[PDB]
Amino acid sequence: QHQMFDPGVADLLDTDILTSPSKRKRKLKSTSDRSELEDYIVLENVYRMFGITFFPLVDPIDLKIKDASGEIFVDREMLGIRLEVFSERTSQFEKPHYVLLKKRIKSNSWFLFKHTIPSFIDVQGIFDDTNGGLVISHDDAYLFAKRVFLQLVEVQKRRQIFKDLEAKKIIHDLDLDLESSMVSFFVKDIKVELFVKQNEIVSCSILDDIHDFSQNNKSKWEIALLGSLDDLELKLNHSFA
Amino acid sequence: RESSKAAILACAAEYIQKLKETDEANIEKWTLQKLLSEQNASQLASANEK
Amino acid sequence: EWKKQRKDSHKEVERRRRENINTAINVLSDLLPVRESSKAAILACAAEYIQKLKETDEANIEKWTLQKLLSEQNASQLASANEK
Amino acid sequence: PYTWKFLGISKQLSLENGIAKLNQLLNLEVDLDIQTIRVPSDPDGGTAADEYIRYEMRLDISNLDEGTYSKFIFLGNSKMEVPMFLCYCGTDNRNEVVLQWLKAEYGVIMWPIKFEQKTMIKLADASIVHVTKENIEQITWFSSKLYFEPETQDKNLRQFSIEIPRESCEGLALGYGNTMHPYNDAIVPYIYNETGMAVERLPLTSVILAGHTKIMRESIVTSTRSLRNRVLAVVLQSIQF
Amino acid sequence: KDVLDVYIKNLENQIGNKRYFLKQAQGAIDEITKRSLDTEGKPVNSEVFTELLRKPPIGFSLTSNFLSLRAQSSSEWLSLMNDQSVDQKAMLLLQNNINSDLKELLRK
Amino acid sequence: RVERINGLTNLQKELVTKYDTLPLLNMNLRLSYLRDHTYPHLQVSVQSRDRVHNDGIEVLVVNYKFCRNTMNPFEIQFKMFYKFEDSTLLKWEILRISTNVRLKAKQLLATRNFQKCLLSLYE
Amino acid sequence: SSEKQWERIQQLEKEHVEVYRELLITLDRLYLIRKHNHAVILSHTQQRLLEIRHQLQINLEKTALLIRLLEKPDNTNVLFTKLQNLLEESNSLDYELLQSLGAQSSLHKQLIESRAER
Amino acid sequence: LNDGKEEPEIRRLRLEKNMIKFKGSANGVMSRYSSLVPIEKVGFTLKNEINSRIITIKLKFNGNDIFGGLHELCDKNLINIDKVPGWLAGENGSFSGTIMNGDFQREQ
DNA sequence: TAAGTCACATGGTGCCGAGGCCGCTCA
DNA sequence: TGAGCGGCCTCGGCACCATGTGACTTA
Repeated sequence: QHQMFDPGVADLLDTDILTSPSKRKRKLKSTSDRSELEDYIVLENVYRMFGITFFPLVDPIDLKIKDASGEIFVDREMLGIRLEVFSERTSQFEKPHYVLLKKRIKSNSWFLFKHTIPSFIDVQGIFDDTNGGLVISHDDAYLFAKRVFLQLVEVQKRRQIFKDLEAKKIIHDLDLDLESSMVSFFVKDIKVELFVKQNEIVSCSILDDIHDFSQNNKSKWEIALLGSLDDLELKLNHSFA
Repeated sequence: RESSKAAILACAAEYIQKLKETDEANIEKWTLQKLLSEQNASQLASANEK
Repeated sequence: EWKKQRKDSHKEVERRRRENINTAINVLSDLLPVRESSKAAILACAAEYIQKLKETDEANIEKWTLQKLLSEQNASQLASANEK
Repeated sequence: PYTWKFLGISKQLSLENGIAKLNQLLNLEVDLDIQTIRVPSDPDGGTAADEYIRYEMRLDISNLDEGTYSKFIFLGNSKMEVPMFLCYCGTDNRNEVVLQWLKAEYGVIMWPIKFEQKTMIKLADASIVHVTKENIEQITWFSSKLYFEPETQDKNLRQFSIEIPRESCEGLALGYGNTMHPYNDAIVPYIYNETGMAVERLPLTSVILAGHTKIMRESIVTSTRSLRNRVLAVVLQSIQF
Repeated sequence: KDVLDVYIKNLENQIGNKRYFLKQAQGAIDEITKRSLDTEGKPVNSEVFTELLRKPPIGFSLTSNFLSLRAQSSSEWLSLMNDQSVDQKAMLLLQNNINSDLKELLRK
Repeated sequence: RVERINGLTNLQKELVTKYDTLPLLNMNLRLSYLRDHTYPHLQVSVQSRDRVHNDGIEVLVVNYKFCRNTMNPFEIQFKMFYKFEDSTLLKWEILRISTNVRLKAKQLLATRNFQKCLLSLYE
Repeated sequence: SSEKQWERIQQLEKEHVEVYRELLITLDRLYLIRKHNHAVILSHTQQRLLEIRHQLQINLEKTALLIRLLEKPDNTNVLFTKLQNLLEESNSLDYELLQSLGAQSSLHKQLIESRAER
Repeated sequence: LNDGKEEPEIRRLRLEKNMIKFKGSANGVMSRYSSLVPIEKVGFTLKNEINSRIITIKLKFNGNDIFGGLHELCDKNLINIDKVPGWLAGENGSFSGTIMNGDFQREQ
């Protein structure tokens, strides 16, 4: 036994810390609380599997003390939402888009403070369209969140369909813009370029000209190629053979 | 119309504030009158419902 | 000098006048809806806002007359329906 | 636009005697003026030993600009560690002859005066309080402009200014209360509370009062032909040991 | 880097144990101070201090910190002392020159 | 003073040591948000998060009980297979559907991308 | 990230030696007070011997697990290489100290004779 | 405003605090003061209402990187990082505007 | 005659493209 | 040793507010 202390002073010194680590750990600050936090994290991931979630947020500037006893209260309440779209092609969750709403000081209504959504999705116009401008309840915030998450779903689904068309080797090398709307690809050598709106092709253009290729059949193909994206894939694989 | 530009700008500010105050007063008075008319219409509509 | 002291006093008077003009411009910009920087922009926006407030007052007068007509029509029609 | 260069003096030199030697050396009569001012007339600024001795030496030839109007202002108090400083405007080459004569006649040690940040704030406080012939003090409000030139790596932030209008300055002063040092008590704490900047720590190169004066770290330039008593007094307490 | 991390954990464990022993020791000494109303210190018996003199990874920490800041302090002592010494050489060159000047002035 | 904050930190203690723009780590507050504000009237429940650590795959079974119509709420039960690192959903299957929503959910769940399925069921 | 580890273990060892020294001092004064009633007015000649026994315990422990690590050269642990780095920087500057001290003392003698001459 | 050789662990934490406030990340988006986008000129016009008086403060900036320089000034304890507002910290960067009621609206 | 309003003409701060020399700088 | 890019930097033209003084009016 390593008796570190003199016997004259070991009586008033608590030596039991070295024997029991639990005594030290309870004299600093468990495993059941770890279990409940563990289940809480799993449940939060289950909720975030939905795609549209609300998370609490505090701006550090809006932290002030009430000076009664030192209770730090948030001055302007914030609300941040995240939009996790599920990319089925990679079977992965894409990186979240965060929209943060702060309360107006004088009107008690959320306003579009910060957002991480690109400019081809008019998040300010969607937010102003939600409940005719001002939003108060969490229902209006969720409605704005759903309205912009539908745009995220639209761009991700369109990019997924075109990337799957590339992966099946049906079309040759293609170019995608940021929202996957203005595209161009080769089926055999014909440069088919498309302007596509939400899950529906509204414009088509066949560009490459072959001496055997005609123009009335080209116009008929352009009219036939319009419609839905799945219909475009089916009819393009049909006309390929 | 004033002579000095400072008085012109001060009277412009006072005119803007007076226009805002008159608009607010007219809105409040018309809101009260519309509330009275809506109360009468609602009570007669409840009588029609019965 | 006497004339130098007179020039200094007139200089101070002109400086006070210019500061009063700038203060009035800043007050008028504080009453403005949208925030402007230059003096000419502040004056043009103030003229536009005064004309807009005049149009708003006339439009509100017309709107109130139309609202009174609608309320009179609704009251008379509801009374007629009650009698019927 | 009369720049005042400031120099301290190691001894309390008496100017009403021996100035005839300067008149003989310069071949011209100077207009020495003697005044006994009491600058901290406010009760909170001191009620005893407030008297100063103000000398206004003037190389008077003609009055058209500072080429013949390089004034000299001396201030002194015998109850201080350092008893005297001078400040002189203009750009005449006779001024350094006057300084050399002052040294070689009185045996004084003269060094240039540099103002700190709090010294510059106190000087901006002093340069608005104006004494009236009715023996009252008037605070004339000027639209100040604090002007900084920080030194950062890669010259990231070369300079930045803080412009404060006149009516905002008097609004801050009235918000703080009845005080006779507006910049040090109301303006600077408001700047620190709002923007987080401690301007007594930041490198402050000049504060500019529009139409009246713009003091710098080494010089004070004033539109007014003279320098008021409060500025001279604050400079005198600035160089104390 | 895992061995460095676990040794960091071991040394912070030892530091926390020593902080515990400090806290208990100072609580005991403060309790004895409270129970002793005598403000004036009693003269210490030599025999008690004699009996104290007969009775009783730390040293790695001791030698590491000691040698490291010892080398650092010696290096900066060279810096300051060499600046002071070259200042002394310059001052002595000037002083010997003006000493020769005053000697010549005395002779003349 | 240096303080360590975790998922079980008090709200006041978190606001004491808040100088970043990251979301609050008070996990009770996070789940209170998730339960009361973004998805009210939904009694979610997880009961088995067992793992096959040899493959590094997590098996999760959750029950979604959409209790907005409290008289006859319809409930569903999923089974997810995680990847637990380089997160890929290799397989998901529907363990049990309540019979009063079974046909509409049978037409909806035939397609993949179960995030759309959960959002569509809640909507 | 190794430099972060060395910096971290540096302030940890600084706090370690500080807390051990003050812990030893508090333990010995606790023994002194618990054997006595309130005898805390011990003279300088006794506090110095307390400091002496502290110093010899410190350097005895340093040598004691200096025996433990330097007896068999493993040449694989990085603490071993830390010991040779610390030693080779400790013993490097020893001669230059006395050389500079002697040179500056000769300078001081030159100051003395120049002052006497002046 | 009241306050030397502070502990190197908590000094690293306050450096990390300034880094977080001015660049968003603890390690930054990666000398080290260089922001994601250097900004040359910004001018903010902060307006408050102190007892029914509109009090405007016009802060103008100039340099090669405004917010990197402000971060360096915050590291030198010249600007309080606990009181530096959002718009000064680099939020809505390269936009100059008026801060009324705590909300930043850009100029036109 | 002291004070005020006025446009007027000059002072001045900030800004930027052009271009030059410098300042290493590297083969 | 020799070409060579980059921060510096000043010229100066432009843009805008700032400014001091005479002319003129008010009391």
